[PDB]
Amino acid sequence: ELTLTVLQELRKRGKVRVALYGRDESTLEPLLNWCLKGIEDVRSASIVADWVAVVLELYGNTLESSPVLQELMIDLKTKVRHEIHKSKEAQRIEGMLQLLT
Amino acid sequence: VIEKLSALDIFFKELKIKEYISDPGFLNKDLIFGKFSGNTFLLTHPLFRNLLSLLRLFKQAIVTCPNLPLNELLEELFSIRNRELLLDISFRILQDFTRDSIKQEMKKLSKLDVQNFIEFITSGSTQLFQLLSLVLDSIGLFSLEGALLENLTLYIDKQVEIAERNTELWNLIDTRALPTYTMEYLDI
Amino acid sequence: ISLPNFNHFSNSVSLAWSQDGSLIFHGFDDKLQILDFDTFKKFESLENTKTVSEFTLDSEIQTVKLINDTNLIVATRTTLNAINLLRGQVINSFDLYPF
Amino acid sequence: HFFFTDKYKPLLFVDLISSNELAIIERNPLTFHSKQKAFIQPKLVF
Amino acid sequence: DHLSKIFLTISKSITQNPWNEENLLPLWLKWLLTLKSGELNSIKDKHTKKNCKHLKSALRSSEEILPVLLGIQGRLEMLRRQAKLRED
Amino acid sequence: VKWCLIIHGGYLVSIPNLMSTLSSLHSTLKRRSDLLPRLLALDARLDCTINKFKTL
Repeated sequence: ELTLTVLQELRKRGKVRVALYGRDESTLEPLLNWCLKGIEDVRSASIVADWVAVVLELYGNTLESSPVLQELMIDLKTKVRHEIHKSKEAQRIEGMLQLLT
Repeated sequence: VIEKLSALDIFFKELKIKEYISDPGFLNKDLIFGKFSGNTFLLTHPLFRNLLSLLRLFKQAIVTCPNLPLNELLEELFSIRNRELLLDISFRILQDFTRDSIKQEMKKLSKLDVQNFIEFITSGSTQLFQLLSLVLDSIGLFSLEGALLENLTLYIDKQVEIAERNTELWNLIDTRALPTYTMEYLDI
Repeated sequence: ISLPNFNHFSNSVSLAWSQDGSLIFHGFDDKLQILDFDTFKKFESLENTKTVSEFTLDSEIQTVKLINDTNLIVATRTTLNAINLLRGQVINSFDLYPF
Repeated sequence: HFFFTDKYKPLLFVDLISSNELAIIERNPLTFHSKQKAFIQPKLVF
Repeated sequence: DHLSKIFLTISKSITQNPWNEENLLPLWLKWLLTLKSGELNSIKDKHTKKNCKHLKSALRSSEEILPVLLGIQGRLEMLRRQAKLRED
Repeated sequence: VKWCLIIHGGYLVSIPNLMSTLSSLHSTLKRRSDLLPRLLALDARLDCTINKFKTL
């Protein structure tokens, strides 16, 4: 929750581009480690989505040149398809709640 | 204006010869009597007797009629003419009435028209899909065919695959120095 | 909570409140609603003296204000109308269009 | 007629290896082997 | 700019058939966007971009359609399980 | 939850206060459905750049 708060306040006060300008792979990887820990949470997913979107749109080709960050994107794709399935089944359960009311 | 309507500026002259914010502000400041005497100008008055409105201008009413009842509205909806009236009256009922009122009205509604509507949508629009949600929640759980369930199942499955792929396409359109040895050419 | 879900959207919305807390006027675009407070339903009158809870108007309603339990002035985007509440009879009307 | 190119600003040695094959012998002094830690004077990016 | 003309025809045909069950035209649009998006954005400023906002409005309508569809999908799965318990 | 609704749906038809008895379920499920579309936008950007660096 404390990392969530400081993420929120950095995104609110400043912009995430100036937050992520002079990054290399070794300082990109703890961000993404925290992402793989915390995208699964209901409260933070939109904020983490903003942050990973701006860092990918900045670091498009450095993603190619650095190999292990590619593997981070692969397992990120796997777990985010897991959340795809979870949220879609959730909308299904909401539809059957609308049936039962 | 009342005397002109009884004996029957632009609308007044038109009515006298036949016998719209500005129009509304000039002819809405008696009105019930004028409407009764009236029942073009009717279209303008609609823009500005729900049973009469239902018995009746069809397009003008289904977009801009002030008073419209759920029973005749669902009867005109389950008329399977389908001149885009499905989307039109679906938007109209989702604009005008509440989901529980539509639920109890479709509980009142006979099951044969429900089955015909399900067959029509599965054979040949988020308002329409919300109407399918509503009609499922009004029929409940017991009386519904398994074969029609499977047809609606394959229909909804192919539609949700194309909806997913469509959303991904939508967001997709929403989106050192030289090496240690190279071989390069030169001009003259 | 009274929760409809209208597919359309127009923020020209307002509400007024009867001084004893009995009913709620609701000025919506081209529509006047009267809401019971005990159940958040329309004003169901068993006598059916056409003091109904659904009134048609010409344009988007801006204000609906009751001065007491008897007089209601509504200012819609083209005009103003002053009506009674014990009886559903119109009294006054004035144009707002040219200004 | 003559020419001069500005594509090779660091260069140790230029010669003809053969009939036409040239040798341009450049340098990568800072980016490769020194990696000396510089004083952190950041540019105000915004 | 044959790829740009291809993109024009693909966008127009996709706007004309928003609910076409085929996949070859959307995957062509997929590959063309995930390959050459920046030069696509710098082709033209008026007509191709008007086609882009038209198609984006249509696909946003499809996005509005999607969640209710998921809801009825869940309703149908629940009804299928109810039918199974009716059999047993 | 799916099996609860499946095997005891009719009792939830007979109960009068559905919102009052499953406010928390409806809240969590509504939160997940709210997280859905921005997540799918993330997925589109993700496999966009993923296939981009896969081809180059």
